[PDB]
Parts: sequence; structure tokens; C-alpha cells
Amino acid sequence: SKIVKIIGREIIDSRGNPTVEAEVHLEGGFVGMAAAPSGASTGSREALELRDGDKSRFLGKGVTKAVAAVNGPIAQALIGKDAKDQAGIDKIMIDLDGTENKSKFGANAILAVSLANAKAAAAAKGMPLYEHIAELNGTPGKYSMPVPMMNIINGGEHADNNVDIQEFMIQPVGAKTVKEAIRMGSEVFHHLAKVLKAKGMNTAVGDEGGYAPNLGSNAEALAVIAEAVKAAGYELGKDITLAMDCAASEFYKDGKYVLAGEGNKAFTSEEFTHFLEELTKQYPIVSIEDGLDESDWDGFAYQTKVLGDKIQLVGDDLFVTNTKILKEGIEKGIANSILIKFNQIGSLTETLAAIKMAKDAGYTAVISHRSGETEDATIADLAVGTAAGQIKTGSMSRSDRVAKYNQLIRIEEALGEKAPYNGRKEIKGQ
Amino acid sequence: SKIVKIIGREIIDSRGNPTVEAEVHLEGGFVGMAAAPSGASTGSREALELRDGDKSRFLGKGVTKAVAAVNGPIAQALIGKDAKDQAGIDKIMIDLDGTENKSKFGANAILAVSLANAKAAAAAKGMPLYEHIAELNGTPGKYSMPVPMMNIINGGEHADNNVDIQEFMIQPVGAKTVKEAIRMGSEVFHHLAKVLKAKGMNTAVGDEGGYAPNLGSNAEALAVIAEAVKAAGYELGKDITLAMDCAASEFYKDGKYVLAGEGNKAFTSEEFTHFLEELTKQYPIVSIEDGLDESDWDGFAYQTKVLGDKIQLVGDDLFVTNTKILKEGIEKGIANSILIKFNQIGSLTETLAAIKMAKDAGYTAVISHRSGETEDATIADLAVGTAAGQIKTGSMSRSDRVAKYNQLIRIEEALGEKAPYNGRKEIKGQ
Amino acid sequence: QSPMPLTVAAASPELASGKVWIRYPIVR
Ligand SMILES: [Mg+2]
Repeated sequence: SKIVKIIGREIIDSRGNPTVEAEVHLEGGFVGMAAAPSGASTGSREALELRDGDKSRFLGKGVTKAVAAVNGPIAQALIGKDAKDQAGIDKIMIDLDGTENKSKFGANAILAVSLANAKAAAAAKGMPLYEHIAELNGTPGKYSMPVPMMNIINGGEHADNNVDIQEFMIQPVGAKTVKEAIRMGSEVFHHLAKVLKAKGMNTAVGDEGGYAPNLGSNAEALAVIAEAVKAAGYELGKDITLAMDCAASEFYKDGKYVLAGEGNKAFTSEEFTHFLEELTKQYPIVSIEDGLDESDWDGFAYQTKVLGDKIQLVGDDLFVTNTKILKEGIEKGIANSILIKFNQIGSLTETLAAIKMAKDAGYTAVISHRSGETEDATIADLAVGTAAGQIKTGSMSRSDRVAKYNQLIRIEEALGEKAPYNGRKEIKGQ
Repeated sequence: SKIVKIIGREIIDSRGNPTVEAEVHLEGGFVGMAAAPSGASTGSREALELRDGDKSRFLGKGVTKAVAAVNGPIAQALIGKDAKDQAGIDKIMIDLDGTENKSKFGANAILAVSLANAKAAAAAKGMPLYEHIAELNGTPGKYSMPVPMMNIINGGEHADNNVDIQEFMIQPVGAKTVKEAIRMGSEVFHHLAKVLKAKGMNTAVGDEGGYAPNLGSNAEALAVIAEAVKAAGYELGKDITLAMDCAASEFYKDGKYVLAGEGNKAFTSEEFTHFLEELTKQYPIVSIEDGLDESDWDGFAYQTKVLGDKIQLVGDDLFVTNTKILKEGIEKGIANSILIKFNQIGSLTETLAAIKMAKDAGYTAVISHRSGETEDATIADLAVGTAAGQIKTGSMSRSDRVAKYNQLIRIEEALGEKAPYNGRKEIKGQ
Repeated sequence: QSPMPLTVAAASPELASGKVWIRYPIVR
């Protein structure tokens, strides 16, 4: 199914910043279209998106250069090529970019084209993208509906309150389908607004569609959620479990961990993990992301020891979707899970490779959104088509989040029990 | 182009509440999919969406009954019919429902199908929806890119602040293309965040993706907007004009308009009109929505005599997209513009009639979003395909808003010079 | 015949939502 035309354009993301969209058109008229979510334009360990830095446009966040890469050199190198050969398409772009971190064309240029191509190929085969991804994965007809961790309360750098933990999430583990899991998420989300209103707190939303109210402490955060869950008529632990993202690099000071929100007690790697431990016995927190700084490997080894058999330990900043760090982390015994952000690597073939590496080590792969998203719902098809088992795609508001939940509903409607919702058991240590 | 299958489903809107999605399939494999935004389930003047009122699901906001109507009686009636005959399809559904306000099946069921059908037919004709809409409108090949009024500051019932005005919006009238207009909106949006953060104010967003910071007066809202426009390198008046939605009924009592953001000053309707006049003399406010209570027709007649030749006076609550009310308003010299909310009427055919009524009278039609939106971008194609000339679809954040902006970029790319961005002259009085 | 038939809208939400369009004449 030969590529005949590829159209790159600058559109706007969920935060109002430019990103790259690509359309890939094939002989026969098949078309696929995808957009890159927001990434990093600087950084040493991840694929870099290309920003223009022209201060007279979008405050320097233009993507006209990445768009020109798509329309010119990338397109020209792909015209006449077989869209079905995803590995081959991805390879052409990676080789032509010629850098290790995709910094010449931008991870934004290459990823948009990678995903649009996969979509066009699925169309040429008369199948949904999730079906085509399973085929690309060498696992045809193997699916699941992912268990979502839904943002609900934000702290740390993601708010202006006295909560130290960056986000608390809910997971509707007791649902029997993803449709039911979405409904439970929605109900708790609305009951949470009522609870915050009743305390005269703010219910405006952040980038990921959750609340960032003026909570006095971490414990106040956990308490309002527990209250919302009960108000919604569910039981914490059985129906709904808790996940968190510490973003522990944020309070890492000269080898120690300082949590202002709590007496400023400045913990050692060791004491911070027992502190987390204490939360996990007090609340059904079953997943902790970036529970220590990403350089603090000897500390992570300790956390993985203490909590690893009981609790999901997710690397985001820790791994940044980088198989070299992941490989190294598996052998050392660091964490048990990994956040998968396809823009941190930059192609669908490399993404499939990262997921497979995790899986092969018994690590869980959590398919993740970014802070800056679009209406694009590719990660829904990705989570299902790789049977990853878990998704992190936002709260139950903002269409940049809820488009993904909607696509999951559509997919489950088509697949039924061919894509089981496995609930609690997807979560590492559960 | 024969309809062979219609599918309805319960999906989630931008506020986390259910809404109806419909897929219409035609002989030959053409398919159109659309969703209804959120609307009123009660009231006596507009079309009514159907809600389930089952407290055990979505806090009573399920739409399983509306979805059942789509899958059952609607699908069975429309199977075998020609999707190209838009008026025919809409008539079948309206007759079958049999109520004057679509309350048997729901305006949400009927609209989702009406729109899905129009998309399917467009695909059967090998054209985008905006092009099909122009043909349905009797104005083939006549397009414009609409001038957006973009939410920026929220007050009244949409905030917890001392601003009486429900919303302030910017209009990038100095832009040469809608693509430019969208960039100008984005830049001002981000600079506003900077301004508000420097003031220690909250930059979390409301339903429409704009800010609702704790401003102390109506004057302070205008001042921070002015500072943001300036900070972005633009001139108020020349590059960017202001529109407002007073929602004046929210502060109407005992026949007086009472403004807390004016230190609780009371105004008669003639006096409020003169208050608005002075505002338009000090700030480049060129559009004013619902500037009096909906019941205040004597007041609106006066307001239209005083301001109407130089200011766009937009009926929202005033007309609720009801051609019966609009016809009377035109007869009585009430306002000079109308907000078009297609889910308040409930079918594409009737929507086209409402826009046409407005235009025939020299009133402007402003295509509007709803507070509860989806990733659907139908209103973009609607504004272009009717050459409505203006759109109200949110701030420059949340993909429930920004998906419409992205669609205008796509359409403008496709049409170029065939779809002029006419700038300020689209606005009534300019 | 549609160049690009969908069994269900989920197979290409972008084409089913009208955010991308088939380009005619179809290159073959
Ligand atoms: Mg209004």
C-alpha cells in the first residue's frame, strides 16, 4: 500500500501551544492522520521535539521547522514506500534524521508521521488501528481494555497548594468493563467537586482535567478523595484503588528529600520510602510513580525491595521511555513498571520495542498521555492493541483526556470480551 | 446514497457527563459520526435533550434512553432513506418524535443523527462537510472563515470573583487569516496567564478553557486583558477588539440591574444601556451578548436604538435559537445578532433556517459551542459552509475548544482564497 | 464505493468525524 502524499501542519494543543499533525495518503485513497502531543525540546535522555524559538510567534513555541521536515525531506523519502512495513517506514525517518535523539527533524515530526502511517496502513487493510497494531506486534487478536489511572487531585509543581505529592489518581479496579470503569471515574469526579464546593474550595481544572484545590496537606488530599469515593457509593480498596505520582525529584535537595507540606521533614532515601509505606498501609495506594529522584538508583533498589512485591513502582522520569535505561534498570532490580510516552522515543516501532522489553521482564507498561494533548486518541488504540493492561490519560474532564475514554468505549463495543477488562490484577503486585 | 445502518452510543462530554454519539452508515461503506453537545433537559422555549434521571448512573445524567431511540425507532425509520436528502431525513425524525420540542426522543438523539447523516452524505459525495453544507444551504461554493470571539475572562455565575460580566472575549480582527487569528488568540492567552500569575491569581481553567481569577471589579478584568494584549505585541482596537456576554438576567432583580463589580450600584434598563455605552466608549467593546434580561423587551428596544448602529447586540437567552422568537424580535427591532446553538433547535435543516432568517434580516449569526462539548468539530464546518462569519467556541485551551480551531485551520488550508477571513466587518455595526 | 470503507467508526475516527478527507481523483 504505497504512500502517495504526506501533509504536515501546525495545529494547536490542549494547552494552546503548537504541535505537529500529519496525514499520510496511500494509493487507493486510504488516509491516516495523527498528531504529536507536547514533549521536551531540551533534555539529554529522551527524544527531542523541534521548536522554532521565534519569539514573534507563539512565544517561541512554533513548530514550522518540524512541519517543513514532514512536508519536504521526510515525505520525499517515503513517497512510493509500503505503509504496511511500519519498521521500514520508521527506519527511513530515523536514518534520515541521522541523530540519536531525533533532534534534526524533531520527535514531533517523526512521531506524527509514524502514527499517521500506521493509521493509513490499518485503513488499507480494512481494520481499526488497534487490530493493525496487534499484527505489527506479532500478537494478532490479542487485546485487553486497559485499567485507567485517572488524575483527580494535583499538588507539588502542578498546583499552588500545600500538597507535596504531584498527583493522586483513582483506578476503578472493581469495574467489569472499561465502560463501567469510565462511569465510576465520572461519578467520583462529580462527587469530589461537591465535596470541594462544600469546603469553599476551587473546582477549576488543571492541564489533565483534575482539581488543584487549596488543600493544607497530603493527608487532606487523601481524605477528600476517600470522601468522594464513599459519596459516589463505592468502597475504597474493593471498587477503587489509589495511585500516586510523587515527582520526587522536585523535593530532592543535596541527596535528601524535603517535603515542606509535612514539617519539612527531610528524609533519607530510606526514610522517604517507609513514609510512602506508611501511606500504603493507611490508604489503598497500590501504585507509586517516581517515588525517588531518577538519579537515586541505590535508593530505588531499596524501594523496590521494600515495596516491590506489594506495590506498583512506576518509572516515568526514572526511565523516560528509554530502553537503555529500562534494560539497565531491569538488571539492577529498579522499579517494576514503566510509563510509556511514545513522543519520548518518537516512533511506533520503538514504542512497541519498549513495551515488549517491559513485558518480557514482567514489568507493567502503562500507556501515558502528556500534559499537552490533542483530540487524537491513538494511545487508546495503542493500549488495546498491545494489551498493555493500563492507561494513564487524565481525569474525567477536558476532551483532550475524555476523547481517549470515548475511543476505549468504541473499541470495547466492537470487541466485547475479546478485549477483557482484567481489573485489579493488571496492577503490578496485585 | 442509501442509509444501511445507524448506531447510537453513550460517550462522555468535556465536563464528564454522558452525551449521545451517532454513526450513520451508507451503502458502499461511507460513514459519518457526530456527537451532541450538552443542553437543557427542562424549559419551555428550546428543544430538550433527554436524560435518564437514574440516580444510580452518572448522578441521573445517563443518556441510555436517547441512545435507545437512535438504535431503535430512529434507525428503523431511516434505514433505506437517502442521506443526501437532509431535509427529508430531519423531517422523518421530527415527525416520529411528534413533540414540538423533541422531548420524546431527545434533541440530543435527533441532532447526533442529523449531523452524522450530513457527514455520511458529504463522504458519499466525495466532499468535506463544509462543502456539503454550502450545497444544502443553496449557496454552493460560498465560504468564509469565521471571526472567533474567544473566551478569556469569566465572571458572574461562571466564577467566584467580583466580576458581574459572565464572560469577556477577544476577537483577533486584525488577522489576515483564521490561522493567524488563532495564533494571536493563543499568544494573548499565554501572556494573560503570565499576568495573572504575577498577581498571585489562579490560572486553572473553566468549562470553556479560559480563566476565572479572583478579580476585584469589572474594571480590573478589562485592565488585565488590556495588559495581556499589550504584552503579546498587539493593539486593542486595531488588532483585537472585545466582546462580552453580560448574562444580565443573572444580576436583574425587582426590575433593576445591580452590579457588585460596580460596588453594588443599581441601574434601570435605560441606565444600564448607558452604562454599556460608556464602556464601549472607553474600551473597544464591539459586541455585547444578553445585555438585558430576556423578559426586558422594552429595554432591548431602547438598547438597540441607542447602541445598535455601532455595536453588535447578541441574543442568547433572548432568542435561544428559536426562529419564532427571532422573527418577533426582528419585527420589534430587538437586537441585531443571534447566537446559534444547534442543539437548542435539534436538527441541521432547522439550524440552516435559523441562520438564514438572521441573515435575511441583516442580523449576524454567531455559531456557538456549549459548556458541555466533545472532540466533535461540526460547528467549524457549519460556520464555514454557511459563511456565518463569526464563531464562539472557547478559549485557546482544552481540546473540546481547540479541536474546532484545528478544524478551521484544516479547512482554511484546503480552501485558501475561496474562504476569506473578513475581519472586523463581519461584526454587526463595524 | 467508498475508497475507504469502515466497518465501524472506531476504525478511523478522523475520517468518520470529517477531520480528514479522501483526496479525489483517487491515485491508483
Ligand atoms: Mg451566553
